[PDB]
Amino acid sequence: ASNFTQFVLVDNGGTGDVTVAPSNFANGVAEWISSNSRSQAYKVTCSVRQSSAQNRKYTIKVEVPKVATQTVGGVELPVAAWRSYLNMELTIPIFATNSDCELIVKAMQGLLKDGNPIPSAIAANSGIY
Amino acid sequence: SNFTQFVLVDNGGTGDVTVAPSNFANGVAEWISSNSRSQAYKVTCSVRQSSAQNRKYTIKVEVPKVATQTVGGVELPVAAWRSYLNMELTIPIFATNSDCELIVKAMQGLLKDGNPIPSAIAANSGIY
Amino acid sequence: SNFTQFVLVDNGGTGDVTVAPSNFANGVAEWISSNSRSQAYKVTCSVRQSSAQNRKYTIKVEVPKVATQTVGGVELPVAAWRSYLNMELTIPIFATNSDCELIVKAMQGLLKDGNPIPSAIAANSGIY
Amino acid sequence: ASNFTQFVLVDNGGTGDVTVAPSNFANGVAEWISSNSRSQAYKVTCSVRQSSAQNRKYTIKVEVPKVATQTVGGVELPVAAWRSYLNMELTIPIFATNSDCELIVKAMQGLLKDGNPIPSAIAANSGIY
Amino acid sequence: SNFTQFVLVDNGGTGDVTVAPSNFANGVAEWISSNSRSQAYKVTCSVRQSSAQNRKYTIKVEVPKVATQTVGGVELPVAAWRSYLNMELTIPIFATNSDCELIVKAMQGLLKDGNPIPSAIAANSGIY
Amino acid sequence: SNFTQFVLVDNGGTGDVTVAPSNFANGVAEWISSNSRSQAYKVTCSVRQSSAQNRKYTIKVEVPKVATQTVGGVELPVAAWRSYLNMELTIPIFATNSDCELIVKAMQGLLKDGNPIPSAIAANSGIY
Repeated sequence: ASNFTQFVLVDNGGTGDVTVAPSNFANGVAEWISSNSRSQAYKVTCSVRQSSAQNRKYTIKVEVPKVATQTVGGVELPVAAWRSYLNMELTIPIFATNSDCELIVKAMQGLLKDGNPIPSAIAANSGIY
Repeated sequence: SNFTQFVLVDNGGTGDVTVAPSNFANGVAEWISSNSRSQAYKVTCSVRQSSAQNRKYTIKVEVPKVATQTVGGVELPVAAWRSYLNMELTIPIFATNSDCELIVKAMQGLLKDGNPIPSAIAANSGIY
Repeated sequence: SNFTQFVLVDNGGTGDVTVAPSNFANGVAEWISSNSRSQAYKVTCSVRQSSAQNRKYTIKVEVPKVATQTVGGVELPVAAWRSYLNMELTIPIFATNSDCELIVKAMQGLLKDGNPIPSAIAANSGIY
Repeated sequence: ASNFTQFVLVDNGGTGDVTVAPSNFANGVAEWISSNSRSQAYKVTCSVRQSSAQNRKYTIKVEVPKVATQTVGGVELPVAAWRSYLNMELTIPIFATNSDCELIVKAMQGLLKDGNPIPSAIAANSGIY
Repeated sequence: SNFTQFVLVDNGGTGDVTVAPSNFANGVAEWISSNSRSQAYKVTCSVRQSSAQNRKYTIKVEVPKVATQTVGGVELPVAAWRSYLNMELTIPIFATNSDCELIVKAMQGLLKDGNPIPSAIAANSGIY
Repeated sequence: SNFTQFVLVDNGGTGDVTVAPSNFANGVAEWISSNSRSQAYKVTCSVRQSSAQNRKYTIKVEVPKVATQTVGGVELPVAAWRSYLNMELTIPIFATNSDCELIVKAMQGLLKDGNPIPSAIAANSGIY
């Protein structure tokens, strides 16, 4: 019943889906990577800690690479042209029940739902106006 | 124009939480729900050129604690009743529109129901 | 594999308290119940080689105060609502499996119903 | 109606049971020992004190010896090859009623019940995974 | 999850040596066989980013010689001696899954029965 | 004689990588695959008396990535990068042939298909 399982990070409709699988749990940080070389792989990391006496903090990081082939010293190597970084920090009081956490999760899901302002602004290289 | 209201929490039509625009000072968009500022859902979004090669999106979400809450009452301490989400998205300036759509899809798939991270968050648990 | 859920408090089938796995960071197993983290039963267990000749088990149990409690509410101060058990078991490296079973039986018989220590704890009393 | 009585520490099913009996109450520490020499005897100690203004702390210690015969200077002596130590510290708020203490006791009993993860891990010289 | 129990020495069903996870402190996974710790097989594995382009694996295995020590009439389960294996594998970050599979295949074929190195080790001899 | 040709990478008849003896200078045996030396697999083995009671084996394997370099219009067969394996096995002089066979069996079972370490190496990942 472990939750350290693989999941589809980018859903392209069956074909072309990006899937990340568990790869590391050292130092209390769970890590997911895609089935590529580590210089061209998507990376997802999650960790939870007791920040204050009455607060718990989640730290989630996502790395989205742009794959490319670079010629270094006459030899072609698989590299990433650039990487997009997502940094998420969620602080939840210790008094929050399971229903409150479900509310937080639903709010996070609805924040980035297709058609909403913020995802549309991100996908259009524009701000909110 | 995209500064409109949207359903932040979807409950199947009944009980939906809708956040409407409430502030645009300094170019930062803000959405709040029909509640007091101590018990409301707040979403803020802004984008800026962080470095010479990167653009950074700053998204902040505030979620109230609903269980055993008093609507319109004074609930103290504040830190014991509010959940804070601070999301930062760094995109290099070379990314096209399709790359941004791919990043958006990755973010959506990260928090899709049934995936490890949302299940861990929703169960007051970590990764095991 | 032994990282599974188990009945922490047995009430004869009805009202049983079950703790399920919730964290495995740094190799430390953690169990919590279906409650908020301020009102839940928490069990953590870890084993390490403390010295050159001994292995040490560290077991920590947290029990909430149930009498006159508000389910899902903010109860302060924290120290007035939680009971903390910190158990440390030191086993020399020369102990076989049978020796470990004997130690487990000794620990079980120490807290068996009717024995002095559990009766003293359950009656808010000492040894008289 | 005193609770300073003897009890079976290790229940081997009638035959071979290890029984500890009261032996000392000096300096506020109740002590149980088995009917052996003090170099080969099981020892159980319990004490309660008012740690803070609103907290009470129980201190329970159990010693499990491994009996052996050692030849020192040509003479055989009853000693213990090694000793296993259990240290328990239980902090209970002063606002906890008898029902809350019964809940704590039941949780402690169910933590070490046969078949549960922690006792199985201890009895198998392994951790939790 | 790969932090599970596995057979270290395969003796054909009966007499197999099995190691179970025991500790994951400081990012170093550890496997220990059952029974007395003094006469137990130990396997440790850890992976780190050595350089900007390389990832290094560190694997250690200890094989004990089971014996009984008698000093002054006291019998203790100990190990007469231990054999220590230290493996260090460096893999560049440009290696794909196929490259890692090929490296694993090479490592397996290095110690396959009938090959020079395992035959030399099993015969208490070198290369001749 | 064990200083013979053997298959390093078994690809099922076709595509097998074979290494042949090339040098035995200073007590270090060396195996090199055919064709260009720049894109050749290298295996070296040497055994020495490290201490008064221990014998140490030193085994090194290099796996190249075959590539073609073009500088100024001149094409040369080179290796884009190489993976280096360093193994050091210490065996006490008290070990018999059975003990050495058991050590070899342990080494083979460490890298057997399906086991944690080879699966991690072949998947470009660590222990999770």
